[PDB]
Amino acid sequence: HHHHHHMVGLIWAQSTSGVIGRGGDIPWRVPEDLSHFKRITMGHTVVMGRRTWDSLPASARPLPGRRNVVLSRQPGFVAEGAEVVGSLEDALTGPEDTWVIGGEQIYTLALPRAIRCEVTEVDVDLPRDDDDALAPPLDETWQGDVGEWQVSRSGLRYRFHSYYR
Ligand SMILES: NC(=O)c1ccc[n+]([C@@H]2O[C@H](COP(=O)([O-])OP(=O)(O)OC[C@H]3O[C@@H](n4cnc5c(N)ncnc54)[C@H](OP(=O)(O)O)[C@@H]3O)[C@@H](O)[C@H]2O)c1
Ligand SMILES: CCc1nc(N)nc(N)c1OCCCOc1ccccc1CCC(=O)O
Repeated sequence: HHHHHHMVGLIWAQSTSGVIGRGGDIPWRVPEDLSHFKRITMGHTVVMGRRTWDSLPASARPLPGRRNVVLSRQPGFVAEGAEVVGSLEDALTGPEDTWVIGGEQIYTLALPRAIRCEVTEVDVDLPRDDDDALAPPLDETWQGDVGEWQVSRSGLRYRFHSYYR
């Protein structure tokens, strides 16, 4: 069951070790995760920190088919094709389904408001570094399921987790 009144969800991909980002990029190749990310977010509102906006390739700025919302404390930051807001509150003003798409700073900020998480886990040798962007923890309030391990065209093992509360 999926709730549809001010539903806030978080969607991320992470290594088993908990890394979501390094040096400004997502440090692995899983094309099936791009497919999975689009499948969930397409047509919905997407919320993202300024760093994540910067990390997008110009060919996906803004993310097509989604209402793009960008969080920045910088007064007057321009995000062409996206709405820029200065608080988590202004970001989540819409009642339509809204997916927080990263990065770590925004996951940590939106997590008390979220009632769904869609997590890709990637089995990649990626020992965590203090400068990485890291995955948010999931406490015991979450119910959910975990898919089977699959193998990517890139050779990496991955699997999908889906949680809710
Ligand atoms: N694996 C995944 O699923 C995934 C998904 C998305 C991103 N990533 C990776 O994660 C990294 C980015 O994550 P990050 O945590 O470093 O950055 P981030 O969360 O994407 O963005 C950080 C920025 O958000 C703004 N911000 C934060 N809190 C705010 C608040 N309360 N009010 C207003 N604005 C606020 C600030 O922008 P200003 O400095 O402009 O003020 C801050 O610098 C990148 O390497 C990216 O590739 C991975
Ligand atoms: C696809 C990576 C990704 N995967 C999951 N499961 N959750 C995210 N929040 C996420 O990050 C979304 C922001 C970065 O997205 C991209 C990064 C590099 C190339 C293309 C895209 C997205 C393009 C699109 O979705 O249309």
